[PDB]
Amino acid sequence: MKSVITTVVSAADAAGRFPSNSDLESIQGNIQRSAARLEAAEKLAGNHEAVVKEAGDACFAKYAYLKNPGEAGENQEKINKCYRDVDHYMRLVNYCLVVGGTGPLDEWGIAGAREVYRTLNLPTSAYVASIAYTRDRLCVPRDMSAQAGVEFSAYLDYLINALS
Amino acid sequence: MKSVITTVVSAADAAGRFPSNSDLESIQGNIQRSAARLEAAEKLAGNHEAVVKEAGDACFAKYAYLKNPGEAGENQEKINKCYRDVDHYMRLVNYCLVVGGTGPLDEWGIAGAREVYRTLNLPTSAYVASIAYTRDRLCVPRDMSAQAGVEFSAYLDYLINALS
Amino acid sequence: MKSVITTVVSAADAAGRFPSNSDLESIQGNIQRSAARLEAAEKLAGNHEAVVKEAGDACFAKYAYLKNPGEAGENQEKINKCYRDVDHYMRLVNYCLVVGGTGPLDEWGIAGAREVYRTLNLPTSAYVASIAYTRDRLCVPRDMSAQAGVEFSAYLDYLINALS
Amino acid sequence: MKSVITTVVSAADAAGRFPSNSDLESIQGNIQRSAARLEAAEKLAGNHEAVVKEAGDACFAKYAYLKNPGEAGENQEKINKCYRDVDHYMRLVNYCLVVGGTGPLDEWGIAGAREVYRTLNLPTSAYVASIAYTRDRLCVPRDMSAQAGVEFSAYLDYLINALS
Amino acid sequence: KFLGTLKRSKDPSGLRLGFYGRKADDFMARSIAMQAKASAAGSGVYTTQCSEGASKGMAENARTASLAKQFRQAQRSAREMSFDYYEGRKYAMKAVGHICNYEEKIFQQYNKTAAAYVMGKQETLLSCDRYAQPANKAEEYIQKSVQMQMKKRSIPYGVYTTSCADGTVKGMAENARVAKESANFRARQMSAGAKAAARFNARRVANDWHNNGCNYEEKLTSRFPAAASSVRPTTNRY
Amino acid sequence: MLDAFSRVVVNSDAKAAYVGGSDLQALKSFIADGNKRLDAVNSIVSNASCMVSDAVSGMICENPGLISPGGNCYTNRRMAACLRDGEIILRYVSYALLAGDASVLEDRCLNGLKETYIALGVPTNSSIRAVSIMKAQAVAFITNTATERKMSFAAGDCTSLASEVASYFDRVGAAIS
Amino acid sequence: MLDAFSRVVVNSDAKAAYVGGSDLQALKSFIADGNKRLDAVNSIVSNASCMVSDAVSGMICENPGLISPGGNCYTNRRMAACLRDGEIILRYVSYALLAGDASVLEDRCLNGLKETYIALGVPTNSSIRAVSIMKAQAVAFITNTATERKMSFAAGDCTSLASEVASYFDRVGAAIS
Ligand SMILES: C=CC1=C(C)[C@@H](Cc2[nH]c(/C=C3N=C(/C=C4\NC(=O)[C@H](C)[C@H]4CC)C(C)=C\3CCC(=O)O)c(CCC(=O)O)c2C)NC1=O
Ligand SMILES: C=CC1=C(C)[C@@H](Cc2[nH]c(/C=C3N=C(/C=C4\NC(=O)[C@H](C)[C@H]4CC)C(C)=C\3CCC(=O)O)c(CCC(=O)O)c2C)NC1=O
Ligand SMILES: C=CC1=C(C)[C@@H](Cc2[nH]c(/C=C3N=C(/C=C4\NC(=O)[C@H](C)[C@H]4CC)C(C)=C\3CCC(=O)O)c(CCC(=O)O)c2C)NC1=O
Ligand SMILES: C=CC1=C(C)[C@@H](Cc2[nH]c(/C=C3N=C(/C=C4\NC(=O)[C@H](C)[C@H]4CC)C(C)=C\3CCC(=O)O)c(CCC(=O)O)c2C)NC1=O
Ligand SMILES: C=CC1=C(C)[C@@H](Cc2[nH]c(/C=C3N=C(/C=C4\NC(=O)[C@H](C)[C@H]4CC)C(C)=C\3CCC(=O)O)c(CCC(=O)O)c2C)NC1=O
Ligand SMILES: C=CC1=C(C)[C@@H](Cc2[nH]c(/C=C3N=C(/C=C4\NC(=O)[C@H](C)[C@H]4CC)C(C)=C\3CCC(=O)O)c(CCC(=O)O)c2C)NC1=O
Ligand SMILES: C=CC1=C(C)[C@@H](Cc2[nH]c(/C=C3N=C(/C=C4\NC(=O)[C@H](C)[C@H]4CC)C(C)=C\3CCC(=O)O)c(CCC(=O)O)c2C)NC1=O
Ligand SMILES: C=CC1=C(C)[C@@H](Cc2[nH]c(/C=C3N=C(/C=C4\NC(=O)[C@H](C)[C@H]4CC)C(C)=C\3CCC(=O)O)c(CCC(=O)O)c2C)NC1=O
Ligand SMILES: C=CC1=C(C)[C@@H](Cc2[nH]c(/C=C3N=C(/C=C4\NC(=O)[C@H](C)[C@H]4CC)C(C)=C\3CCC(=O)O)c(CCC(=O)O)c2C)NC1=O
Ligand SMILES: C=CC1=C(C)[C@@H](Cc2[nH]c(/C=C3N=C(/C=C4\NC(=O)[C@H](C)[C@H]4CC)C(C)=C\3CCC(=O)O)c(CCC(=O)O)c2C)NC1=O
Ligand SMILES: C=CC1=C(C)[C@@H](Cc2[nH]c(/C=C3N=C(/C=C4\NC(=O)[C@H](C)[C@H]4CC)C(C)=C\3CCC(=O)O)c(CCC(=O)O)c2C)NC1=O
Ligand SMILES: C=CC1=C(C)[C@@H](Cc2[nH]c(/C=C3N=C(/C=C4\NC(=O)[C@H](C)[C@H]4CC)C(C)=C\3CCC(=O)O)c(CCC(=O)O)c2C)NC1=O
Ligand SMILES: C=CC1=C(C)[C@@H](Cc2[nH]c(/C=C3N=C(/C=C4\NC(=O)[C@H](C)[C@H]4CC)C(C)=C\3CCC(=O)O)c(CCC(=O)O)c2C)NC1=O
Ligand SMILES: CCC1=C(C)[C@@H](CC2=N/C(=C\c3[nH]c(C[C@@H]4NC(=O)C(C)=C4CC)c(C)c3CCC(=O)O)C(CCC(=O)O)=C2C)NC1=O
Repeated sequence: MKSVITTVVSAADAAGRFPSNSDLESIQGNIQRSAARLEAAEKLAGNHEAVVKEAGDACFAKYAYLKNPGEAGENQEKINKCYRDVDHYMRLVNYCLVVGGTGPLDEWGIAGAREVYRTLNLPTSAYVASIAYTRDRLCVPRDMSAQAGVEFSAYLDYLINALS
Repeated sequence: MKSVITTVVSAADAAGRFPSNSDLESIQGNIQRSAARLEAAEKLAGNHEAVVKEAGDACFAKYAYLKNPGEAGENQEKINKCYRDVDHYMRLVNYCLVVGGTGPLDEWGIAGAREVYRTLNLPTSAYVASIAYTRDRLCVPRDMSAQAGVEFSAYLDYLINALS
Repeated sequence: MKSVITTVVSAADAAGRFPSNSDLESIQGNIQRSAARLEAAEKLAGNHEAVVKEAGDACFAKYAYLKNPGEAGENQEKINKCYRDVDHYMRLVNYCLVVGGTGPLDEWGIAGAREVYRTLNLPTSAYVASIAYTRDRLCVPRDMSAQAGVEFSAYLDYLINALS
Repeated sequence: MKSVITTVVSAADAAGRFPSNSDLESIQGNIQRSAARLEAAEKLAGNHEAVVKEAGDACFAKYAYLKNPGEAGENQEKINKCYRDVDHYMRLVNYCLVVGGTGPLDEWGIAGAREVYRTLNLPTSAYVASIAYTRDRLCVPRDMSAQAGVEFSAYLDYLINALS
Repeated sequence: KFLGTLKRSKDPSGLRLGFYGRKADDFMARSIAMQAKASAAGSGVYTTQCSEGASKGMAENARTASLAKQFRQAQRSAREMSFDYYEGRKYAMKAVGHICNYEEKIFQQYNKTAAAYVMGKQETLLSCDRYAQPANKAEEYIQKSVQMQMKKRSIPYGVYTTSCADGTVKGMAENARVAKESANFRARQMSAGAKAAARFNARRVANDWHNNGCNYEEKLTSRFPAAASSVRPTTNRY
Repeated sequence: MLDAFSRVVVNSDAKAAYVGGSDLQALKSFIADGNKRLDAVNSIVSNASCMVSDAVSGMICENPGLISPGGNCYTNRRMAACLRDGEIILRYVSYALLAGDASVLEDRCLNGLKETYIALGVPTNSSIRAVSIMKAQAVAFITNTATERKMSFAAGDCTSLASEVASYFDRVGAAIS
Repeated sequence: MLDAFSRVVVNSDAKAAYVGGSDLQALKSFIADGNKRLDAVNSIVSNASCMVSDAVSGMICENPGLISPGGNCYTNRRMAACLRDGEIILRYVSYALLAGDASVLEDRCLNGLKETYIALGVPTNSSIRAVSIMKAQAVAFITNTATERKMSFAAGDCTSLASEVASYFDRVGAAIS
């Protein structure tokens, strides 16, 4: 769990020091952020399913070979398991979008990405090509402005960064 | 050095993680406190010497025994060494008052306070009684308001906290 | 516990060696000092209370500021707590005076002298000025001679040494 | 090097403590044993060679098989190397006899006794049977009394103890 | 050869290999240590694993005590210095188990890289004495026996040798004691996730590094892993 | 870890009162025979190697059930382990002897020990047999009451010194039980 | 780590010959003033806190260039570090004093030390100034030749004892140089 407070009070913890005016100033940036960094949660609280179904077939468009035999996404039930897999991804992006860190990602999104796509033959290239196609859908029209829309990008991008 | 950035980028350092949207929100609180937390520097940039000379003789008033033989502040040159010693203290308070931490205190003010008053027989009680008398001189009249005057208190008080 | 035997048998212990004619010669010096080093116990087994009440007001004489407000020894009950505090000190001196070490001091007198006078604002200068005034009361008249009177000094002095 | 001072000042060293009245009493027993514990040096400063040549042939008497082929002490040059080997032994006994320890033994006599008689096939039984025959030659007639003669025994005996 | 530049008596340490390689070695050892410190804090938190201090003094006194211990490594005899280089090669090859033909020829060209690697690997693989938690009363006893056995390296024949000098003021003596059981309490403090894996980490470390055989005594290690964790048989002279 | 001088001083902290001039006279009775104790414990380290060599040979001769397979001293490594477990008793009781005080036992060896011996399946009766050998080794060695060992000391009493060491192996046989 | 008794015994191993009855008479001359040495070194630990308090105050008063920024004792942590680097000298030379033998210096402190001081940029002249303070502190303290400190001992000579300690700080000023 990777919030700013999880950093700074564990810093004074492993210091053993007093919680002095070292750690106090850390929270108010996240507090000031509460006007910006968590306002990108409601835009996909309106679009839960309506972004992963248009990203996943785009991934299947650039990777049409997935539906062959000898692949992962061969038939439609593996297509549903694709459509929930990316759902879990930007789900956790919307999770870390309200914490002050990537704690839900760093415990549940990208930690342990080593063999789950290696042994199961899932292309992490296909995952990042699906979720990077979600990234250019950020614009000041029909979202809120770049005061708040950019933290979505700032949280999906680390998912790219440790997936790819 | 104990600024909020020294916490959060060393957090991602000892993480080894990417500088994701965990550490980004930390700075803007210090940035918004550039309207408040460092505006208490100019009030003793007007009163450099004019507060320690009225605090130190107040310490000598509540502790008149200091000027005896067999003490520390016996004669006037030890009184000058008193008047520079507290000068160093609220000097470092005005230092940490512009950093986002108590880094100058935690390296230079209160770290290593163990034997410098133990072997040299200096009463740390007299030090905190001198500098607590500086604390009630904060008021919205003739300072700026408690948006900015309180961070002075918030930085001298940790000096009390590790001195006493 | 810091007797000579606590040194030498723990030496052969952490050696794992046999208790050879290394450790044998250690005890007989303490045995010969049973004629000298513990004969300074009865002189304050006659003067239990009769030395701390004349040392403590002498400390209050050189430090008359103690009875002010804002101090430790403000009123008479803190004066009684002073008079038992130094009682504990030369009590433990008379304790280590019969052990062959400063074991009662090194566990109970001066170990942990770090914050008990720092946070409680007690001047350790006042403690050593009280107990050094007890030191020049050693003389061959009305004590026994310097065969035995000097071990009192040799045990209060380490109390000075780690208190001051 | 295993003197009493090598114990007690290294004790305060690995303590990091002050050289207090813990370590002071250690030396005066060795100082009082300068009347006793090193007076057994001159009795074989008169008998250097005159004890090892009568111990070694006694070892050869109880072990006459040594002079056979297939042994260590087969011919006379190995007999000379026997006669210097035990010379080194009670030489080092006379060395540790003046130090306050078995430092010359514990570095040079019995430390490293593991393979020097194992690989070289030397019977350590024959060594201790040679040097135990030197032990009953201690008597108050024609030595000094058991105030001083016993420390010889007290230093050859540890040579038995780690050789055998 | 009168008045030759070379001197018969002085003090080489061995391993010198030129001046420029000394700035190389400590820096390789530094980033190996950073790689080790990126594991137990290795997600973003600073766990009670590292635990620099406990109070006012216990922060900055653990500084100068560690700097003291680093100095005590510097002022050793050429005998033990050479011996430390010699054991460091043979132990650093017993680190990953594989003869990595590049990363073996690092650690036999280099030693404080090797020493730092062995230490930092023993810290993330929590197989250490300061992470042991013996539940059995039989386990604490044998843990004690191994601890007593270790002193035989420090104390060869009866004297303490400045290898457990542990801080050199009146105060520096007492602070090491409280800093001991501050961390020794934190051995039973962290989580059920960790410190159940320590019992398996000493099962990864002591069974194969130091004791290749002794199956009747290797079954003691698999019986009592807390005693097998506190065996500490790398010769740090401590 | 603690000695006979400070044995009374933890009791004197237990009252929080001053030590007398009378309570430390027991230290004088302890203190006159100090040179007796040093005439004794050198004989405790006289033939301590022969003492333990005597001990496990004299323990194994009435019970060679340990030399049976599965018996605890069949294997020579188990035999040397038995020697190692035995020699520290000769260490620890004489640390207490020169202490005049039984403090080195309970903090260095006694705790967690019979728990290991039942964890290792060590027969405790063999160990109490070996330590009871030692209890009569020691009182014979402090006197000249040995068969060939004549450690001639300054003449007189060591029954105070014999009762001291006899007050030490009892706790050894107790704590391993 | 090594003492005055065994100082001659490494030399006696250096010949591989027996110690005499004559060569150990220097130990008797060392040994008669042993109680003198203990009447001395208690005064070395008499006001050792005041000694070092005197030492760095009396070193900083002729050279307050260390109180300048960048000067080695400007920072109070550097000042306490100076106290720490100073107090171990008072430890180590008196370890050698009670040794009667300069062995604790070269194995515990002297080696690798000026290399650290030039590695840390420590001014060596300030340290030789502080240790030369100590060399005259010690001979004043073993006598009653102090201003207010009257450590009255059994009367007579300690110039043997003064030449002993004066034969100790010289190696301290030498090895840090
Ligand atoms: C909490 C967070 C969380 C996640 C991040 C995901 C991660 C995840 N994905 C799968 C499992 C899967 N994930 C996919 C998805 C895909 N395969 C591909 O080749 C494409 C790249 C992509 C579709 C576009 C598929 C097809 C499976 C089933 C294949 C398999 O694992 O056997 C499984 C195991 C379940 C199973 O085997 O079916 C898990 C844990 N699930 C979670 O619960
Ligand atoms: C960078 C930060 C910084 C500080 C915090 C101070 C801390 C500090 N104070 C003193 C030194 C001193 N400080 C005092 C002050 C006092 N003594 C008392 O008993 C009263 C409580 C108080 C006066 C009211 C005195 C009298 C001395 C000189 C006494 C001495 O240290 O010998 C010294 C050593 C210099 C000297 O010995 O003179 C240092 C480093 N100085 C610094 O450079
Ligand atoms: C076993 C050993 C042992 C000791 C060494 C002492 C140490 C000691 N002193 C005090 C406590 C005290 N000690 C003093 C004494 C003095 N204060 C001063 O400023 C003067 C220097 C001096 C009188 C001359 C006073 C006034 C208190 C009470 C103040 C306080 O601690 O709140 C306390 C806590 C009890 C309390 O808070 O009242 C303890 C443990 N007591 C012991 O049991
Ligand atoms: C500084 C301390 C010191 C010592 C303790 C001795 C120890 C010692 N002994 C021998 C060497 C020897 N020591 C002996 C002696 C004996 N062999 C026996 O079987 C009998 C028990 C005994 C004669 C009674 C013999 C015969 C050799 C030569 C055999 C050999 O080592 O090859 C050697 C090697 C030299 C050589 O090989 O010749 C050394 C170091 N020497 C020392 O310098
Ligand atoms: C500058 C060079 C240099 C190094 C690489 C490292 C050494 C090193 N290797 C690994 C990590 C590893 N090290 C190996 C070892 C090897 N891999 C093989 O296939 C070879 C057979 C063998 C020698 C290269 C393996 C297989 C891993 C991954 C699994 C593991 O963590 O052990 C780790 C843990 C960090 C990680 O998991 O990546 C470290 C510190 N130190 C250094 O100073
Ligand atoms: C994530 C990586 C990581 C580490 C490896 C440790 C490294 C480490 N160890 C210690 C401090 C210590 N570390 C050890 C551990 C050992 N000493 C040895 O000789 C063995 C090799 C080893 C285990 C038996 C011990 C015994 C101490 C205390 C004394 C000392 O410093 O040596 C300290 C000082 C702070 C403290 O722990 O109290 C640090 C940072 N910390 C970390 O965060
Ligand atoms: C570290 C300090 C220390 C002790 C407190 C004692 C206690 C003790 N004994 C053993 C372990 C043992 N101790 C014995 C000894 C005996 N079993 C018997 O039945 C006889 C009564 C007796 C011999 C006369 C045996 C046989 C083992 C097990 C060795 C084995 O079976 O391989 C161990 C495990 C490893 C070790 O030897 O250290 C310990 C801690 N021994 C020690 O070394
Ligand atoms: C609590 C866990 C625990 C262990 C697993 C063992 C492991 C062990 N045994 C020995 C002790 C020994 N170790 C060996 C080595 C071996 N003996 C053999 O039968 C094999 C050939 C090889 C197996 C590794 C030998 C021969 C000794 C006895 C001599 C010696 O001390 O080196 C040592 C060196 C310290 C010592 O005991 O002196 C260690 C660490 N001991 C323990 O206390
Ligand atoms: C069951 C098989 C069995 C044995 C192996 C022997 C061993 C043995 N010896 C003694 C008895 C003793 N053992 C010693 C010890 C020694 N005596 C010496 O002459 C040496 C210096 C030293 C090592 C041998 C002493 C001094 C006594 C008492 C009197 C005596 O016999 O000397 C005892 C009784 C314990 C006691 O009284 O102290 C036993 C069991 N006897 C047996 O019944
Ligand atoms: C550090 C080394 C060291 C020693 C080796 C001894 C040496 C020694 N032993 C005794 C003296 C003695 N030792 C004994 C002991 C015994 N007598 C016997 O007949 C039994 C064999 C044995 C029982 C254990 C007795 C009885 C005395 C005489 C003391 C007395 O009778 O009061 C004395 C006389 C001083 C005195 O006791 O007051 C001395 C110097 N002392 C030491 O300081
Ligand atoms: C530059 C500023 C300056 C000072 C701060 C004082 C400090 C001071 N005192 C002494 C000189 C001394 N200082 C001591 C030390 C002490 N004497 C005592 O009575 C106490 C027990 C103990 C702590 C104060 C002793 C014993 C002497 C020599 C004789 C004496 O004056 O007592 C010296 C000379 C060094 C020496 O001779 O040893 C100096 C510089 N003098 C100065 O010129
Ligand atoms: C471990 C045993 C030990 C030593 C052998 C000495 C030597 C020594 N000095 C320093 C380190 C130092 N020593 C000094 C002391 C001085 N510099 C000066 O210019 C003056 C001459 C003198 C004070 C009077 C200073 C100022 C530092 C560096 C501290 C710093 O700058 O932060 C260090 C590094 C860390 C440490 O303090 O341990 C060591 C090992 N000090 C020790 O603690
Ligand atoms: C373990 C604790 C312990 C002590 C504290 C001393 C206590 C002590 N000091 C001296 C005795 C003495 N001490 C001194 C020393 C001095 N005299 C002076 O006038 C100077 C002030 C000072 C110089 C340093 C002298 C000169 C003697 C007399 C010895 C003689 O003259 O031969 C004696 C007499 C015995 C003797 O010296 O032979 C004793 C018991 N001894 C100890 O065993
Ligand atoms: C070389 C002898 C030596 C040390 C070691 C350190 C020890 C140390 N760390 C500290 C304090 C501290 N501790 C941590 C966390 C800590 N840092 C990490 O890299 C990891 C993995 C950690 C878990 C324990 C941080 C981030 C700081 C503040 C910055 C720092 O001082 O390192 C503090 C002082 C308290 C403070 O700074 O406020 C000290 C003394 N200092 C020394 O002089």
